[PDB]
Amino acid sequence: TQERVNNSNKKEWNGMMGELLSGQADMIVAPLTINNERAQYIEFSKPFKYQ
Amino acid sequence: TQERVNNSNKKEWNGMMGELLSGQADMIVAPLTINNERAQYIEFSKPFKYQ
Amino acid sequence: SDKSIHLSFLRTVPPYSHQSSVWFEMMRVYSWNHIILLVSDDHEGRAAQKRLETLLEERESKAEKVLQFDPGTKNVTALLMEAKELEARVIILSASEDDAAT
Amino acid sequence: SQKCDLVTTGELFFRSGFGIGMRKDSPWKQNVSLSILKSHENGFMEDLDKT
Amino acid sequence: FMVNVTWDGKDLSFTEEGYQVHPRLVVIVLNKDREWEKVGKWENHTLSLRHAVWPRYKSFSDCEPDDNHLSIVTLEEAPFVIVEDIDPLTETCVRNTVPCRKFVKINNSTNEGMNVKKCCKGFCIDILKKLSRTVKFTYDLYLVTNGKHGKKVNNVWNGMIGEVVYQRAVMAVGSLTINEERSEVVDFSVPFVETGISVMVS
Amino acid sequence: VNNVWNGMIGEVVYQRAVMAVGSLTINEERSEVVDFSVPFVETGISVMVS
Amino acid sequence: MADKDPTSTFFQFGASIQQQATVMLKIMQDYDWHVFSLVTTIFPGYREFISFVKTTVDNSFVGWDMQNVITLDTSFEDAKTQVQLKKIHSSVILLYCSKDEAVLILSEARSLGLTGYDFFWIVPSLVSGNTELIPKEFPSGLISVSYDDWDY
Amino acid sequence: FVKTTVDNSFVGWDMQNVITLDTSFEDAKTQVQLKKIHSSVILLYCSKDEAVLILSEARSLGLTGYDFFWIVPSLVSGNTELIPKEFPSGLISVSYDDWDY
Amino acid sequence: DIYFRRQVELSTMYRHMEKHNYESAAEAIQAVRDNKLHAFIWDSAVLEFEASQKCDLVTTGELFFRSGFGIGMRKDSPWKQNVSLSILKSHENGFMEDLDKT
Repeated sequence: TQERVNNSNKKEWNGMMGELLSGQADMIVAPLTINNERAQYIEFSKPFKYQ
Repeated sequence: TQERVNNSNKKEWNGMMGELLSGQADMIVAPLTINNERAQYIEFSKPFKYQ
Repeated sequence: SDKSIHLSFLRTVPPYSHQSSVWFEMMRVYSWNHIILLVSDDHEGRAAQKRLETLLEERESKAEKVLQFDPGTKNVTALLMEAKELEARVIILSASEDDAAT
Repeated sequence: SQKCDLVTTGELFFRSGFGIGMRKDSPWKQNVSLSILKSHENGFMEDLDKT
Repeated sequence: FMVNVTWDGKDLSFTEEGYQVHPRLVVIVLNKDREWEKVGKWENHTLSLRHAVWPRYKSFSDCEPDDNHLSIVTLEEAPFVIVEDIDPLTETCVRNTVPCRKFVKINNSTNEGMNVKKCCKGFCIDILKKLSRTVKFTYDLYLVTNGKHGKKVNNVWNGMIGEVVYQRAVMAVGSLTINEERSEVVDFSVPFVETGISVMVS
Repeated sequence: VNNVWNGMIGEVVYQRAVMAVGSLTINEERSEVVDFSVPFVETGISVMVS
Repeated sequence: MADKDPTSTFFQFGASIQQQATVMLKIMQDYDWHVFSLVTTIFPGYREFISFVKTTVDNSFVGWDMQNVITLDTSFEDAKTQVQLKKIHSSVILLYCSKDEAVLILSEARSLGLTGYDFFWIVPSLVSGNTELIPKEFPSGLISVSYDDWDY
Repeated sequence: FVKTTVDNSFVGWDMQNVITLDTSFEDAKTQVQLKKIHSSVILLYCSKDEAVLILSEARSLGLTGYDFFWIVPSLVSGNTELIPKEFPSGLISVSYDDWDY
Repeated sequence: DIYFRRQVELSTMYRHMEKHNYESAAEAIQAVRDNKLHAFIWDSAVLEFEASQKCDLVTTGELFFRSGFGIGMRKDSPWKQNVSLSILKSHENGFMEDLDKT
């Protein structure tokens, strides 16, 4: 999720998404969900489930 | 309830509202539920019933 | 080139922003859309990188990676090792003299 | 209420009371509204409703 | 030796370029006599203005008269208009509440207090917002602390209505109720909520 | 039919009309020929016997 | 000045083009104006202003609705400037010019009718002269963060 | 006639500012009057030379483009063989039938 | 939390959940079955499977914010088109339903 960096004023991607926005990245597969903020930076695929 | 004249695109009234507006009557004391199309040009009063 | 600090100037020689523009033009029709570049940390390198980046936006693309090294340095092995693990063999090194030799 | 063979089921919508209508320029407007409000407050209307 | 230098209490230091870390910026406006005023002062990290609300300056010597901005009076009561406290973090008024301001009074001879900002939401506020969108007029909503809905005492109206009586507020949205004596002084609009005098017993 | 489309898909692929709003179902051949966007209504194949 | 030789010890007491931006942002936030626009001419330093305003408005959560970031740069009377200026419909306008261009733009806007009782230009420092050469075009009620000369 | 026949219509028109360039293009009131036209349909009515002058002035004010539909009466589009340069390509002007009949 | 902050009307009812959220997915479930919490909002699949398996709790309510899952990518990688086509083919082939069955 988006969050403000401690002892600062900027914001960065924490959690599992931060790894995707870093060297590890590649082909993250997990019970992810589609949202506007998530789709703004990275791009998803066709859904493989509905919930 | 207002309507259009025969084959002419010019609105005109009828019934009680038409009789009052066409300089025939002077007061319309009767059940005359307040609306918006009516109140455009007839000065209503404070209601004496609530239905 | 900045009119703010040199409000009285003119010349008949292209700057190295034109060099970056020609880089883009020559790369454009060659099927080499994996551009990465090396920039010296000074005013010239910043201007070259900005010009290349603003020219690349006219194609809805982006640079694969961007790297910088201290001007007049002597140990650049780490930076080069950081540039190896990628799939872009199109290096656009734009250093200055002795830095280029190193 | 009188011929209780039918029923009055369902809720009520488009709440708007009745009123006494007259032309836009008439010297009876404010006085008529004041009289209606005064009667409504002092309870003459409730007697009519009961009767 | 100049990046982290402090002297004589008023700490001032430089960083990287010639940007003084703590500047002394001020704000100026064009007065009606064509001179620069001295509103606000960016001292340390807060703007610290001097005008609570914008004084609505006149554009030119041949501009149209101001006939849209107006003052609206309401008080807090019921689930019609409720006043909350300003959020400490993100010092703005949430998302949907309008910025109403109330006159705050302390106690004793020190009761003279500034116009604190305590913005409010409710049911009548929704109608006010819809009316503002439809008729296209901007307001200066402000709460009232002088009394109650209104009672003619000593041949002078006090509370809400009195304001509208004495040309101090062109509108009195809120939880008023129509009456006979009340309607003689001011002119009401068509009712939008039915009411009366009911009785409740536990 | 005969390597030529017709209908909603036919107009879009022949540079005759941008967008194909309506009741169009994402499939395999269609996505190979004409690219879609994010789905907004869930649907599939369902039998109906009462 | 913006850039300096890396062998110098010359320092000033003014304020950079980045600090005035946050000053006007605070001014806009305090009075609850929010929606605004960013008409700017072409002048050395405009791209930095636009980028800084974009970054500041992005990395914050107050609900600023910035739209119609105009960059009028071709003449001041032809069709392009007219239509682009007409596109504006906000209640706060934040411009960035250099005196003469600013007075020309303000005159054009008044002729179009954008300087009534419900508009507040917030042009920064650059268009403030020496605070003693006011042209007969600046509308009364024009915010411009500047330096202090009365204070001390 | 336009004002009277627009008040009796059920289609809900959107009557907007009406202008009257009384001056002979003095460039003081005509320009400011013409500048504030935010609509998309204009129902100009003038003489042929005055129409040419007005359209020439309007072309330089960014008021005629891909979506700006002018409508003109018959007395402007007169002899249909002396079309000047200033007339935009595409403008509806009802006239009389001199081709057939 | 993104959904709740997006909806301002829900943001009014956000504080109670804001100051009482947990830090995992199964610990809050253990607390719920330990008679410490009685509420939950998660993905449909996880809660439904948990209710079906643990024959102690049930899911009551109507599905809302019906947003499907999806495999992730970065920026614009060459793998996107082929992966999406393969996922669609698996959906139309009956493979996904069979895998969900097992």
